[PDB]
Formats: sequence, C-alpha cells, structure tokens
Amino acid sequence: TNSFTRGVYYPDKVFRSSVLHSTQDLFLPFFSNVTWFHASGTNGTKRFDNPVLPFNDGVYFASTEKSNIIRGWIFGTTLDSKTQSLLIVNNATNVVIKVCEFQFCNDPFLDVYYHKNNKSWMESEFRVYSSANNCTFEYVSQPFLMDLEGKQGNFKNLREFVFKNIDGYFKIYSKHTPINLGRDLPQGFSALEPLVDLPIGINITRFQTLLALHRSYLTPGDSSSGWTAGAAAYYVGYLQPRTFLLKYNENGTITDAVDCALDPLSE
Amino acid sequence: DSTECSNLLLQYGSFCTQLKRALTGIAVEQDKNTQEVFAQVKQIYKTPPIKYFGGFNFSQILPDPSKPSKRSPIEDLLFNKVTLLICAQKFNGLTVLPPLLTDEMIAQYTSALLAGTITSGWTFGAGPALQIPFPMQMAYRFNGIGVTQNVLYENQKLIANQFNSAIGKIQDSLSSTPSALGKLQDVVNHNAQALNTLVKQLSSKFGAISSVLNDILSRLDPPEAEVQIDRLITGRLQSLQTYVTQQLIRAAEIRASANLAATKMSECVLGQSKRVD
Amino acid sequence: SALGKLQDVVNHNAQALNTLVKQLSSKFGAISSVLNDILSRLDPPEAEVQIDRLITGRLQSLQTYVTQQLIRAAEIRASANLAATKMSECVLGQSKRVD
Amino acid sequence: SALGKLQDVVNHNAQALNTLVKQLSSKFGAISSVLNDILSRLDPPEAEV
Amino acid sequence: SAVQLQASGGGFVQPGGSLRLSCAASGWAETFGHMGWFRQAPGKEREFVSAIDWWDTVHYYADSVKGRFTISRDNSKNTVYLQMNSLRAEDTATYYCAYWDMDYLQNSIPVDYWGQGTQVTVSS
Amino acid sequence: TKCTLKSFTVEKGIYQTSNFRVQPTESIVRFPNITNLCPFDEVFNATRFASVYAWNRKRISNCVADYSVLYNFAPFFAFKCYGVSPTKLNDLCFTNVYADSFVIRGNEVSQIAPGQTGNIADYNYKLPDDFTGCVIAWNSNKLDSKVGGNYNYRYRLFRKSNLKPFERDISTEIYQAGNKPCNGVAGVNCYFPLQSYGFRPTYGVGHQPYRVVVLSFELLHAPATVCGPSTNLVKNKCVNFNFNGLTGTGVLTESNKKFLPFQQFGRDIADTTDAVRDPQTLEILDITPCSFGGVSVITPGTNTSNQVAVLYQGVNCTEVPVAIHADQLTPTWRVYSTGSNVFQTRAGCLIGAEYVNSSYECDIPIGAGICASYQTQSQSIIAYTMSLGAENSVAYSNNSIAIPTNFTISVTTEILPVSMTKTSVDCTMYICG
Ligand SMILES: *[C@@H]1O[C@H](CO)[C@@H](O[C@@H]2O[C@H](CO)[C@@H](O)[C@H](O)[C@H]2NC(C)=O)[C@H](O)[C@H]1NC(C)=O
Ligand SMILES: *[C@@H]1O[C@H](CO)[C@@H](O[C@@H]2O[C@H](CO)[C@@H](O)[C@H](O)[C@H]2NC(C)=O)[C@H](O)[C@H]1NC(C)=O
Ligand SMILES: *[C@@H]1O[C@H](CO)[C@@H](O[C@@H]2O[C@H](CO)[C@@H](O)[C@H](O)[C@H]2NC(C)=O)[C@H](O)[C@H]1NC(C)=O
Ligand SMILES: *[C@@H]1O[C@H](CO)[C@@H](O)[C@H](O)[C@H]1NC(C)=O
Ligand SMILES: *[C@@H]1O[C@H](CO)[C@@H](O)[C@H](O)[C@H]1NC(C)=O
Ligand SMILES: *[C@@H]1O[C@H](CO)[C@@H](O)[C@H](O)[C@H]1NC(C)=O
Ligand SMILES: *[C@@H]1O[C@H](CO)[C@@H](O)[C@H](O)[C@H]1NC(C)=O
Ligand SMILES: *[C@@H]1O[C@H](CO)[C@@H](O)[C@H](O)[C@H]1NC(C)=O
Ligand SMILES: *[C@@H]1O[C@H](CO)[C@@H](O)[C@H](O)[C@H]1NC(C)=O
Ligand SMILES: *[C@@H]1O[C@H](CO)[C@@H](O)[C@H](O)[C@H]1NC(C)=O
Repeated sequence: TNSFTRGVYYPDKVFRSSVLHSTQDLFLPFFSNVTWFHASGTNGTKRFDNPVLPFNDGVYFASTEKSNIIRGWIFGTTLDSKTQSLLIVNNATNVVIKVCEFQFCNDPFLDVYYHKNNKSWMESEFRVYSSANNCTFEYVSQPFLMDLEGKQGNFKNLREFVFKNIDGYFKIYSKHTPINLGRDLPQGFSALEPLVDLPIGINITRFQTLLALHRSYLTPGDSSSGWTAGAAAYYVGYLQPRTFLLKYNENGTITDAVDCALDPLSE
Repeated sequence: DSTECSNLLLQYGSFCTQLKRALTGIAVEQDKNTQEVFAQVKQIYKTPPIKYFGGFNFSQILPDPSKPSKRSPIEDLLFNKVTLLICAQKFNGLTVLPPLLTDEMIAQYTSALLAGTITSGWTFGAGPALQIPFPMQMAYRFNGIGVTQNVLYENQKLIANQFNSAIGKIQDSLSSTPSALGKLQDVVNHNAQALNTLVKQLSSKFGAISSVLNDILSRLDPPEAEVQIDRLITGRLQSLQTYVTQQLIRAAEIRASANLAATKMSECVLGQSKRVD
Repeated sequence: SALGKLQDVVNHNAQALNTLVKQLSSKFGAISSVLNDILSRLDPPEAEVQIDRLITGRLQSLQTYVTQQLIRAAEIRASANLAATKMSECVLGQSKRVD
Repeated sequence: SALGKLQDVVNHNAQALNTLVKQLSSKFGAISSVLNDILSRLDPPEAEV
Repeated sequence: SAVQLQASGGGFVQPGGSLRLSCAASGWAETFGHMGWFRQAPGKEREFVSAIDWWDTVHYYADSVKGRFTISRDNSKNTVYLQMNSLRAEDTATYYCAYWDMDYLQNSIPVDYWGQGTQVTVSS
Repeated sequence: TKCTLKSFTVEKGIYQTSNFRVQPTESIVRFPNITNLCPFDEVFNATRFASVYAWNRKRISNCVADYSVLYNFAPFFAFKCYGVSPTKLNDLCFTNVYADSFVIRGNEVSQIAPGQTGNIADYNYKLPDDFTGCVIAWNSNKLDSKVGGNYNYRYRLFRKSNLKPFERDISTEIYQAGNKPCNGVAGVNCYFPLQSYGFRPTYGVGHQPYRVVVLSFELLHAPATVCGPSTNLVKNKCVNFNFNGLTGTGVLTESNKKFLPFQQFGRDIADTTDAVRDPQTLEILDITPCSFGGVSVITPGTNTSNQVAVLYQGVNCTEVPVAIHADQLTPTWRVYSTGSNVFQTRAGCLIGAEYVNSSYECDIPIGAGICASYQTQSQSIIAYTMSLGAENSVAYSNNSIAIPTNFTISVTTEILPVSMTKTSVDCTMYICG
C-alpha cells in the first residue's frame, strides 16, 4: 500500500511550538510500499498464516483489529531459546512486555473455532510459555490497547506502532486514532508520540504477531505480498535514514511534516 | 555571562570593539539617510481647509484627518502591504535600535512636502513658499515640457478627470500586485534573515564538545576546557564578523539607494525634471 | 564642525591603522604576542602550532582591515564621482536640477 | 587600451577564480594539501585536527 | 588524577654493593603509567634512571646506570623493585620514585607525579 | 564615557559606553526529583566478573550515592576518562550511562581505547572513536586468578569480522579459517574462535587477569541517573539554575505552554532552552534570560557641563534599572537608581533627564522621536519630543498669486571628500617579525 503521511513520530523529547525543525533520523518515506502481510487459520493444521518478517531497521505497524483480534508481537532473531526475544503482549488490563530467550515461538494454540459465542476470558492462549535463560524484566503499565467504546463507528483504532531498535532502546511510537476510516490509511497527518521506549541491548532480525484470543475472530486473508495494497490485517513499514523536516503546531504538536528526500519540490 | 570565557576573549584584543563601532556607524548612517531623504523642508506647510484645487482631487494622497494616525490612504495601504522569533533576537545581545524618526513624524514630513507642492508649486523648494493657484501651476508645468498654456486651460476638466482616474488606479495597482513593494520587503527580509542566521550560528559546535559553553565549563576542568572554549570562540567571532561585513556592504548599498532617492525627491518633487525617464 | 566629512575620513583611516598596529600586540591564543620570544623560548617541534595560531590571528586582522578599507574606498569613490558630477555641471556649466 | 574597463572586469573575475582554485595547494599548516594523503598517512582519530 | 606511591628500601651500601628497592602503587590514575626511579646526583639535576611498564613488556637503562641497574615489578603485591648488580661508589644520592602518567615515554622530562626519596650513601 | 572615548573631554552627543546586566541573586539546584539517584556502584569491587567479550550491563538509576565511594574501592585502578574531567564526575548528572564489566589480561588493557588493534581490540571489544566516558580497570590477581588455573574466563582470537562499538557475539560456532570447507567440524583451515585464559596468581602482570569496567555516559537531555549532591524553587527572580544538570542563569516563571507527558524540555527557533519542566513538581517553567540592555550616556559635552543622563536601551525601567541593588548591575553607580527623574521612552528609558513638552529641534538624538538638550527649564538636561519645524500655513486661494519683488544672492558651501590616504602593507614585515 502507499503510506501517504504515516510513519512520522516525535524524534526527541524536547518541546517546540511553531518551529520548522529539520532533523535526520530513520523514518518511513511518504508514499512508500507497505506489505498488508495478511494473516489467522487455526481451524485445522495451522494454515501457515501470520507470516514472518525480516525486520530491516525497525518496522512500521498499523492494524484495525476489532478489539483484541490483534494481540501482540514477538521479536528476536531465531524465534527459539537461542537468541533473545521481546514477548511484547497485550492483555485486557495491562501489557506484559518481557524479553531474554524462550524455548521457542509457540504459535497461537489450537483453540475453538467459533469466536464470538461465549468466551471473553484470557486462558490457554498462545502460551509460548516456553522460556530458557533470561535477563531483563517486564514493564507492566497501562496497556496500549485502550478500547474506547466505538460510538457509532468514528473510532478506527489505527495502532501505528513503530519498533525502531537502535542503541538498545525499543522505542514504540504509537497513536490510537479516535477517527474512523473510509479507507485504510486515511489522508491527513498523524504524528506518533512515543508510548514506551524500552531499553535493552539485542539485535533483532524477525518479527511476528499474535491473534491468540482462544477464538480466531473473523480474520480474512490472501497469500501474497510485494507491496500488497487493499485491505488486510496489518503493515510492515521499513524505515530508512531520511532528513524529514517537521512543522510543530502552536500547541507544540507535529501538525504536518515534509520529506527532504521525496520530490524535487520537497527538496 | 561566562567570566572565564570573557577573560579568554580578551586575548584577541580590540577585535570586537571595532565591530560595535562599525555597527554604530551603520545605525547613525541610517538615521542620516532618512534625514537626507525626508528632511528637505525647513517648515511644515498645511493644506488649506478647503481642498478644491481647480477640479483636481488629492484626498487619496493628502493625510486623512479621521484616522488616529495622520497617514494618507496610499500610506495606509503601504503600511498594511509591508509585513515584518522577533523577540528571541533580543535574548542574545542582538538588540535592534528603533529609528530616530518615528513613522508618524515621517508621515508629517511627507504631508508637509505634499502641501508645499500643492500650494506653492516648486517655488518653496528654492526659497519662500510663494502661493499659486493650482490650475496655473499645472499650466506652467505644462509649459516646461513643451506644450503651451492654452492646451491645459481648454482641457482643464479633462486633465483633472484623467488625473483623478490615474490616482484612483494607483491604489488598485498597489493592492492587486503582491510584488509591488518588492524592494522594501526584500530589505526587511534580508536583514531579518541575516540576524536569524547569525543567532542560528550558535548551534554549530565548531569542532568543540558542545555548543553551550556553560556545559563545557561544567564538564571539563578549566585547565583543559579552554581549548574547546577557544575553538568555539574562533568560530563565534568569525561568524559575528561575517555578519558585520555583510551588514556593512548592504548598508553601503542602502546608502547609495537613499542618496538616489533623496536626489530624485529634490528634483522630481521640489521641481520639474527635464531628465528623461 | 563645518569641515566634518574630511576630518571623519582622515580620522577613520588613521584610527583604523592604529587599531591594526595594536592588533599585532594581541595574544591571539599564543603564549606571548612576541614572536621571537616564543620561537627562542620553546622547542621548534611544538612552536609551529603557536606560530600558526599567531599568524592566523594576525592575517585575519589584516584581512579585516583590508576589507574595511575596500568598503570605505567604495564609499569614497561614490563621493568622488558625485563631486566630479557636481564640478562638471555646477562649475563648468549651470544646472537646472533643483537643490 | 581604450577598452580598459571591460578587460579589467573580465581579467579581475578570471584571476579571482584562478586564485581561489590555486588555494587548494595551500597546506594551511597541514601535512599535505590533498585530503586523501592526510586520510591515509594518519589514523582517523588523529587526522581530524 | 591523584596517585599515592609507597617507596621503601635503602640502607648503607658499599662500593661494589647492591640495592633491592621497592615502590608500591595505589590510587586512581588517568592512565596506567610506568613506575621507576627519577634520581639526581647529589647537587645535580634530577635524571632518569630506569623504566618498567605496567604490562612487564618495556625496560629502559641509561649509560650512567648500565651494568649496575635493573628494574622489576612484583606480580603479587605490585611493588616495583630496583634489583642491582655491583653498584659503584659514586651513587651517594637520593633516589626519587617518580611516576609518569603516560602509556608511552616519548620524553622523560615531564613527570606527572613525584614520590619519596631514598638517600643511600656508598662507603665502607 | 570619557574612558571609552580615550579622551579627557567629550562633545555634545550620546555615546554608547558599555552593557547593563542584572546579576543573578541566588542559586537553584534541583538535581533529582521527589527522591534521589545512584549507580548502585558496588559491582566495582567484586571477584566473579565475566570474560573479555562478556562486558556487563547496568541501567542504573535512583537509590544510593552516585559517587564519593569508588576512590577507595580498590588500591589501584584505571581512571581513563574521555570527555568529562576526572575531578567533575560527582557534579555531572549523566543520564544514559552504560556499565560494562569483563576480564582481560594486563597486556590487552591498552587495547581498551578508541582506535586500538589486537586480539580483543580488533575483534572482541571495539571502542567508538567519539567515545565519552571513563574506564575502570584494576589488577584482580588476588580475586580472579586461580592457583590451579582460572580457565573460566575466556577470550576470542580467531574471529573473522570486527565488532562495532558496544557490539557483541555470544555465538561459539566453529570459525572457518581457510579455503577448505569444514561443515561445522574443527580441523584443517578451522580454529575455535574461543580460547581459554591462563589465569594463575604466579604469572606475569601483562598476562595477569584484570577486571575491566567501562562507564559510557551520554551528556545530553532526558532525565539523568547519577549526581552526588539540593532544592528550593524561585519563581520570579533572575537566579542561577542547575535543573538536573542544565547549568545556566535565567528568570524562572510560569509557562502557559503545555507539555506532552513525555516532553521533558522545551525550546524555540533558537539554541536556548526556553522552557524546562522541573525535575520534581512536574511544573512547566518559562526560563528566560534576565533583563539586560546596552547603556548609553547623553552628555552636552564636558566643556559645557559635566552633568549627564544615561539611557538604558531596550529596557522597561518601571522596575529593572531603577530598583538596582548594591552593585547588582555592571554600570554600578547605585546613586543613579532614581537620580533626578526617570522617563520611559520607546528606545529603552531615560535616567536623569526631565521630560518637557515644549518641542524643539533635535539636539542630541535618542530614538523614537526623542532628543535631549542642555538649557533652562538653572540649566539641566531635558528630553523634549522632536519638533519637525515651524508650522507655516500657506494662504492658497483660487485667484491669489505671490510674486517676489526682490532677491538675495546667497552663497552656500559644500564639502565633499575625494580621496583617502594611499596606505600600503607588507606581509613578511607585518605578519611575521
Ligand atoms: C476624491 O476621491 C475620493 C476617492 O474616491 C473620493 O472619496 C469617495 O467619494 C465617494 C463619493 O463621491 C464615496 O462614495 C466614497 O466612499 C469615497 N471614498 C473614499 C475613500 O473617501 C472623494 O469624494 C473625491 N473628492 C471629491 C471632492 O469628490
Ligand atoms: C564495593 O564498591 C564500593 C565502591 O565501588 C565500595 O566503596 C569503597 O570500597 C572500599 C573497598 O572496596 C572501602 O575501603 C571504602 O570504604 C568504600 N567506600 C565507601 C565510603 O563506601 C564498597 O565498600 C564495596 N562493597 C560493597 C558494599 O559492595
Ligand atoms: C532689495 O533688497 C536689498 C537688500 O537685499 C535692498 O538693499 C538695501 O536697502 C536698504 C533700504 O533701507 C538699505 O538700508 C540697505 O543698505 C540696502 N542693502 C544693500 C546691500 O544694498 C533693496 O533696497 C531692496 N529693494 C527693494 C525694491 O525691495
Ligand atoms: C511500491 O511498489 C509497488 C509495486 O510492487 C506499488 O504497488 C506501490 O504503489 C509502491 N508504493 C510506492 C508509491 O512507493
Ligand atoms: C490548542 O489547544 C486548545 C485547547 O488547549 C484548543 O482550544 C486550540 O484550538 C488548539 N489550537 C491548535 C491550533 O492546536
Ligand atoms: C546479531 O546477530 C546477527 C546475526 O543474526 C549478527 O550478524 C550480529 O553481529 C549480531 N549482533 C550482536 C549485537 O550480537
Ligand atoms: C563647550 O561648550 C560651551 C558651552 O557652555 C562653549 O561655550 C565652549 O566654547 C565649548 N568648548 C569647546 C570648544 O568645545
Ligand atoms: C515593562 O513593564 C511595564 C510594567 O512593569 C510595562 O508597562 C511595559 O509595557 C513593559 N515594557 C516592555 C518593553 O515589556
Ligand atoms: C506638557 O504639555 C501640557 C502643558 O503644557 C500638558 O497637557 C502635558 O501633560 C505636559 N506634559 C508633557 C507632555 O511634557
Ligand atoms: C476657488 O477657491 C475659492 C477660495 O479661494 C473657493 O471658495 C471657490 O469655491 C473656488 N472657486 C472655483 C469653483 O473655482
């Protein structure tokens, strides 16, 4: 798909108002190629869905999951007990963002097929719960799954996470859009304020996603990628070293920003 | 506000006081420039209470009594069309000295010149103001270029109507074209952006540890921090000198422009000029 | 103050020259503003850096003076061209140009 | 020599340009006037000065 | 930096005798410098004697001390000795155990830290 | 004024003399928060360290004393500091600090430095060339080395590629050293990258084990984690501040600007930190520099009189230079706090010159249509508004003409500069003695 304006965040904790600040850092270029990497299956076998990704210098990630359809992310290199991980999971009341090895990536367990019948508890989930040697702990806080009750639509929670991991900080620039979507990636600007910037030293090379809710909730799919556009579960945006120029609102927020490496007019 | 840095600055001697002297010279030169351009009349002539100048209409250029600021509609249009952060420059020693002649007094000067031209022709520019009816003054002004008096008198109403239409058209010409006031807007933009580049030059570390010298003194000990301080100071005062030199060149250019403006004020306004174009 | 302009020109050149003379007495970040002191008082394998700093400061002051003189000379050329015009019209003839 | 002024203008511009490019051989108190020689002969954490 | 040095030894040697000095090291230093003695002849200017590095890889000797001077640092208590072989009778001086806070001794004139002197006369 | 002019007499006119600055009154150091901060340190003196390629990590934050302890932590250790002075660690609040601990031999201690090469420097440990921070390395023979041979510590030599600064390699796979394929089996053209250390107290110091600890601070914004010493607030007075490290002088005040929860500091289109949030009480402050301004002296010339009136350019003197304390400003002369009269112009404000209404022609220019002169109100310095000239109303009429009947042959004068002095210089004479 084409990232019209998504992929831009706050690169620093400083505050500025009505400043045309220009900075050099990793970003998603506007109008780039994003993979809808459609995903769930469960039913029988495993339908080899929820594919895996190479993670070249962080990923962008959005999803219009209903409420907990999308669950969490697994990072790492080997997805086993050998290299480290980041079982960043989202629960109903909190997020348990753990790290440091784990026997293997227990895919969302083979649970009941019917989704919206009687189940709303968390139990017997993906249950990687494998583990190996360990080190860093977790950072239980207010979850980044705040589900404001959809007031007749008008609330399409485009969770635009950005998992840049340089220096050992797992900066997570999210934004829960309180707006609907006539189309996925609606036009207009949406800066990404950091929500969690987790410090840990590692070297990721793969990245997965969880839809384990003990019940696969209405997940359609395809089976291709390249730059698959249209409508699907989520995105994979590979940030690149750019020179974005950012405009800050009089209230101090990033109203709008422009690349220095998009167009001659942009230059 | 760093005593150690200031003491280390003194090792360069008189290298900065001449910058202050040059900038003071530029400021007084600007004052003298506006004085030369506008202070051409020793008196302040006042338009008569009635403003019937033989069918001519000057309300567009005569100062408006209604407005709190005594400015002509053309002058109001010019003020609105010229637009000047601003307060941040005053936070780094980049003070701006206000002009000696306030815009109200400049407008009064221009109104005095205008009233002198209307009520006295070009006589007041070369001695006392000798009043003369406007139709006959315009008739002589015709005689200057090579058309007899009767050309104007037999076409007085037509000439007055044409002049009024042109003076009305000038306001629309100024308002419609955005780049009409290109030169003045360019001057303001040049000086403001030169100041902004000057203050923006503080960010560059010039090869030192950090731009903020207080941080340099806090981190490093005095017997070592001076080399970083000196490396900062070289770049800082060199940038200051570059700004001063550019301002000097631009001030010389503005001096030439103001000399030309005063010359043509004295010639075209206080008289009739035979110099073509 | 009648002969203001000529006095200002003479003073602004003389004081500029005096400032240039005083500049070479500045330290410019070296151990001493005196060259022979720092060359006969320190080992040559290190005095080159101090000599270079002193030279850079001195040459920078010289270039500042030269640029200032160039600007002042441009101003004087404008004044002299105006004076030559005033001669050729007002003196060699009669000028109708008002004021 | 009648067309002195134009010739002086073009010659001044050309000589200023030639002087500027000729400044590339000036060592400015460095080991060599060519960047590659400084980069190679000296280690990066020392050649910066 | 601030380094405290613990030098000990001396006594009364005879012409043709020998010394076994010592110099213990403690405190923080900007660099792992090299220990040694920086001795002046009685009434003479301070002079370099003999150098050993902290890694036990570099040794230095001087003409006025060659054949009768040797420096060695203990591996257990980190007290550098000055092992001797037939010291002459003219070493009736005070040996200062100075300190050079540099990983390499390009020149011995600048000494970062000074130690205690060891006055030993050579007579019978 | 006559000191800056370098003359014993001055002439009628306003001369700039110096600058006026409001000196800071107090000192505010809020160096932490509702609590303290620390590096837990301790680790320093410990035995069971890790291998060279096994530097440790410590996201140390708030608890005990950041310092003043580790001078004695061991008899002797390395204290090589890149950037910050070794005497100034306790006062500097390092935010991001990285604590790496590992064991290497004495010989390879010099290899722990930016731009170093060797078995460890090239492959195992890389230090960035722009490194800022300090390294702690001490001889740990009497706690690491084992009489029977401490082979627990290990080093890597046969590594194909170099590591980057703070890069690591936990893999112990067999290294392929040559053309012959090994298929994961050690043998020809294949060496084990890992090698054991011979660590025994009876060994050379160069080969003796040395526990090496590396501190890698980051000296920029974001909240810190380590500073020995601090409170008070100050909300309206020009007072020095040390907000968790940020050292400077300014007028603290309330800030209506709203910070986002993650927003730590503020700025403008400038370098200055226009806004900072308190290390505690999470208050939005509006740090601004004190009210300075150039000071100029207006004098009618020594010859006429020795009385002067000063002008504080760009200063609202309802409160800044009128309420000046004992030598709180560089001009000093606190007797001139009020003087004769204080008048607020649009070019700063006037001290010691009495404003009058009778407008005259400009004598000593000030700015914004204000001039000063020395005459009667019995002679003092006044601040009359400029008079543009005599107001003359021409009796224009439709039928009236004014015609001269006489004349005066005035002979005016004009002075025009033509040439300057033809100076010349000499590089070899001037630049070089
Ligand atoms: C001179 O021209 C001005 C500008 O048009 C005239 O002022 C206008 O007069 C008309 C009526 O004649 C009004 O409807 C407009 O509102 C006026 N505009 C302004 C800006 O004043 C003025 O009347 C003319 N002078 C004479 C004597 O007629
Ligand atoms: C370990 O670490 C700290 C500092 O790194 C030690 O502090 C000093 O340690 C030496 C010996 O290791 C003592 O002689 C000093 O008295 C200590 N200074 C103070 C004032 O604490 C600390 O004692 C060591 N032990 C712990 C607690 O782990
Ligand atoms: C024109 O002006 C001149 C002076 O510029 C007059 O000459 C003066 O006349 C008065 C008459 O009382 C004498 O007292 C002066 O001595 C004269 N001065 C000179 C220099 O001659 C002249 O009278 C005037 N003529 C007219 C017609 O007004
Ligand atoms: C990326 O390339 C794909 C083709 O594979 C295209 O469909 C998509 O629009 C591209 N996006 C942009 C504009 O980079
Ligand atoms: C800024 O926020 C205020 C409320 O705090 C709001 O009224 C105003 O419209 C906002 N302005 C902009 C342009 O963001
Ligand atoms: C991380 O692992 C990759 C291979 O998966 C390797 O190339 C890289 O050097 C490793 N980096 C670190 C910091 O261990
Ligand atoms: C100084 O001013 C006085 C006015 O009181 C004047 O009389 C005197 O001539 C002046 N002196 C000079 C020559 O500067
Ligand atoms: C200075 O403060 C006074 C009140 O103390 C106020 O009236 C005046 O407008 C202020 N001027 C400036 C330059 O802010
Ligand atoms: C001066 O002018 C009149 C008195 O002549 C009075 O209204 C005014 O307040 C006085 N003050 C000034 C402006 O000096
Ligand atoms: C001319 O001017 C007189 C006053 O001098 C004025 O009253 C009259 O209206 C004007 N006459 C005309 C209509 O030309």
